[PDB]
Amino acid sequence: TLPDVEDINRDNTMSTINAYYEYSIDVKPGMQVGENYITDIREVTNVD
Amino acid sequence: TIDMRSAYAWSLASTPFITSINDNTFNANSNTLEYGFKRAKLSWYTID
Amino acid sequence: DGLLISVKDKTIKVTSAKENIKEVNIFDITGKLIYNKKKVGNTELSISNLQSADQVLLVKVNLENNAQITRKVIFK
Amino acid sequence: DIERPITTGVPFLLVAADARAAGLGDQGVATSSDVFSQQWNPAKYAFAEDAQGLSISYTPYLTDLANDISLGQVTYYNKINDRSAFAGSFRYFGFGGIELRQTGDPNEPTREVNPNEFALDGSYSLKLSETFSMAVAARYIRSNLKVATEEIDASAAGSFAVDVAGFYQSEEIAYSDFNGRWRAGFNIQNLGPKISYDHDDLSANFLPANLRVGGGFDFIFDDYNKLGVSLELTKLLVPTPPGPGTPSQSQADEANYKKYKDIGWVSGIFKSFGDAPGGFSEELKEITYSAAAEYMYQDAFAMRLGYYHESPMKGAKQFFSLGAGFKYSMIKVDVSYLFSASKVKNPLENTLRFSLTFNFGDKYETY
Ligand SMILES: CCCCCCCCCCC(CCCCCCCCCC)(CO[C@H]1O[C@@H](CO)[C@H](O[C@@H]2O[C@@H](CO)[C@H](O)[C@@H](O)[C@@H]2O)[C@@H](O)[C@@H]1O)CO[C@H]1O[C@@H](CO)[C@H](O[C@@H]2O[C@@H](CO)[C@H](O)[C@@H](O)[C@@H]2O)[C@@H](O)[C@H]1O
Repeated sequence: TLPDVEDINRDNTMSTINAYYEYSIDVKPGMQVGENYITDIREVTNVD
Repeated sequence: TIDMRSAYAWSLASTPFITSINDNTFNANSNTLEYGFKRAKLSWYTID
Repeated sequence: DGLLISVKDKTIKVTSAKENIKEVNIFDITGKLIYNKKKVGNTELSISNLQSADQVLLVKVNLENNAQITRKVIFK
Repeated sequence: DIERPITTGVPFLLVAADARAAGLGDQGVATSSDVFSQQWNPAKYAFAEDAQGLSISYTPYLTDLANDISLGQVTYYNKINDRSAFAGSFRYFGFGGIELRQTGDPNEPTREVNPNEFALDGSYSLKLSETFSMAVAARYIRSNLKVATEEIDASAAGSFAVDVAGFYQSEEIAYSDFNGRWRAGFNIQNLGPKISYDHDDLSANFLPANLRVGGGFDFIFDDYNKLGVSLELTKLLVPTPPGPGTPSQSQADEANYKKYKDIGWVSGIFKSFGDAPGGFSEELKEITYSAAAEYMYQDAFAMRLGYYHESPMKGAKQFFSLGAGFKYSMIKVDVSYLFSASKVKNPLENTLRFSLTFNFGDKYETY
């Protein structure tokens, strides 16, 4: 029900600054732990 | 932890920069309709 | 009776009308102290730090006049 | 500590709801007939001394923290004849009215929700022989303990259960020093389909099927003093979840859990006897016990001591229980307190369970 406003933080003001930090991850079929910020992988075999 | 996977708390984002503030990859520096020429479709939700 | 508890989104805002908050204790349905602020002395409280493994959590606040009031809230 | 506890839905069906039985170490399958004898053994409702009775019982949860979080019970029994009796009980565990606020405006309509869990059951008890009786009970259990939010459905989960009970009470037999009385009872409870809280047939939880077998003896002195010593054994009829593994590393656990969850309740009742690496010596561990002694003076004062012990490897709820009961004219008031003796924090500690029963109607003689 809220109107679509170009104001995400709801401070009534639309910020136009672009000062941020950028992180990235890859999405590949053969990802493994130890690289690409992967810390754990859980495999499930028989899912109903 | 601060939970950030709420569906209703995310909204359509602005055109980002991929390398730096001088990186015109997705036409983020454009001041015309070309600013939005690289926006592909994205649906974010939680299955009801 | 003077307090307006509110849980908007992962936060518990506590406001005491015409009184001063002394201590706020937050309990889960198990009875574990998931949060404790022994020293505030302010009208407005904003926890915004609960883990809340369940939904219903119990908060107990006492004012400067030692008014133990407990109000069950659902974590959102 | 607790190794592989049994994961069954609606656990509140296994919690004592009346002060009298809770003061006896949570046993009522072999004690004297009373109005509260619906959760434990309806088969002795035919042995009740009065025509009809009603009872309200209260068990507070987290007394030190807040009120309105409690388990209440309303029971009503009525015997039309000396051989048959109809009873009906309603247990309700609730956290009380909880307001939902997301705004600090004083003028703001607040939605009030009460996450609850109730079970309404009705039982018919027929006295087959002069000293033996049977009873069949049907129970409907609904759980609405969740609050509706975004991407979360608070639809209530409902299920049905069938209870079969039997109670034997011999006549007053005289001995060298006293004229005691023998009682025995068995009860199979919560026989029904799985209850699914997620409303999905793939994710369904077994009802807490239970088997209680109890026996007791009453010593009678001076015709106005009674001492009833009773012992009850309780065992769940649900298969034990797999532990380390019973066939990579997580694949065995996943396969064992999938095999365990893909078991029908009818098959699971029979699979309860076993399904573990241990033998009969380790299978005896699954049976919890409760021993109680109740002293009755003038049929108006009751002092109850009880000791309820579960296995340390499952449940681990060992405690003592004190209880008192007073009947003025037709109203019996029962109060019970629990002294925990286990390493786990019992949620019933520092809780004085209460019960209030009104008995009315004609009086039936007891054989
Ligand atoms: C699913 C449950 C349904 C609810 C059952 C309520 C039954 C109410 C009957 C009142 C009662 C039971 C005590 C119940 C109290 C528990 C209340 C719980 C409150 C919880 C917070 C109290 O009666 C006692 O209390 C006294 C009141 O002070 C009475 O005094 C006097 O009281 C007044 C004259 O009686 C005077 O006006 C007052 O001047 C006096 O002082 C005394 O007569 C007596 O000691 C007496 O029961 C008797 O009344 C009849 C009426 O038809 C009932 O008929 C039954 O109805 C159906 C049964 O439902 C059955 O189907 C039906 O077969 C059966 O014919 C029987 O029961 C009967 O035995």
